[PDB]
Amino acid sequence: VFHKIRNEDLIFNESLGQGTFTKIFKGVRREVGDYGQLHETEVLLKVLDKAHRNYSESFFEAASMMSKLSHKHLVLNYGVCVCGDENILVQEFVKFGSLDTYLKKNKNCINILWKLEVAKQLAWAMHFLEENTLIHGNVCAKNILLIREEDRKTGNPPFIKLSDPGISITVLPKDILQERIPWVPPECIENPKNLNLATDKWSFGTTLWEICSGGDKPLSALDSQRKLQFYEDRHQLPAPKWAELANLINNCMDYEPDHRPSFRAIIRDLNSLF
Ligand SMILES: *S(O)(O)Oc1cccc(C(=O)n2nc(Nc3ccc(S(N)(=O)=O)cc3)nc2N)c1
Repeated sequence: VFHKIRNEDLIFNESLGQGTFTKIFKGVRREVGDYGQLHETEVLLKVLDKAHRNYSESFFEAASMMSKLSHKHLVLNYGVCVCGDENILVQEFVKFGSLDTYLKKNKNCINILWKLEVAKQLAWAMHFLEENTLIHGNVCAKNILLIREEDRKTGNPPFIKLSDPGISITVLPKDILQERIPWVPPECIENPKNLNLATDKWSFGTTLWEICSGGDKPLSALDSQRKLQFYEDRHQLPAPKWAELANLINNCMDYEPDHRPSFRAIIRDLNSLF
């Protein structure tokens, strides 16, 4: 199901961070490309923790489901490595990394048309998954990767890709799900079996908030318990200073899952502004 990649062809380099029960490294893979030519291609290496090996089922399924579909806005997986005592995903290395760190580093420089253009690309990706009834389950700005920046010469827009969702929130512990508030929908915080395509409409709304809030994290100042009570009080995220998308955020973040707008209608609202 996954292309098998040789240990000897994978050189692990610098730590780039970590996700849920994973460590992330920038890497180097030696490979025969097209025409027989040998390449040294940089790769991203996602290693499942040596202590949480029980989650390997979901870990690789999440990369597997995305990999079965091919789309310009979904990150490419090259495969796994036959290491034995390790579980390593070999994924495409995106030049500029996660969108949330990028938005911090350019707070006072991303204008509204940049945020709009990134929102349309993400909504296009989500609509694609929706047509295929594939649930992502972890839509956030950390899982958005910037392939290219705005070519202020050609006025060329930024291009983004959506990374894999990682271990499902259906098997992950509550504490993890409660720290993922307000990306994890209230219904999944009440019962993780509520994971549905509507979950991705809620998380897209929270991502749109992050894209409009210069790398700021929603409910960061709130501890797990207070975040849990934010949902019990049916509260809504504060409107971003750049409030050109606050209505779409509130419409996508509807406490009633079946009232959440389709990605087709979201794209139409995104195209109506400007
Ligand atoms: S999550 O899994 O914690 O989010 C996450 C963390 C690290 C890497 C990735 C990821 O999927 N990915 N990142 C890159 N490229 C990249 C480029 C530059 C940096 S930086 N700012 O630290 O210099 C980081 C990462 N490519 C991929 N596939 C997800």
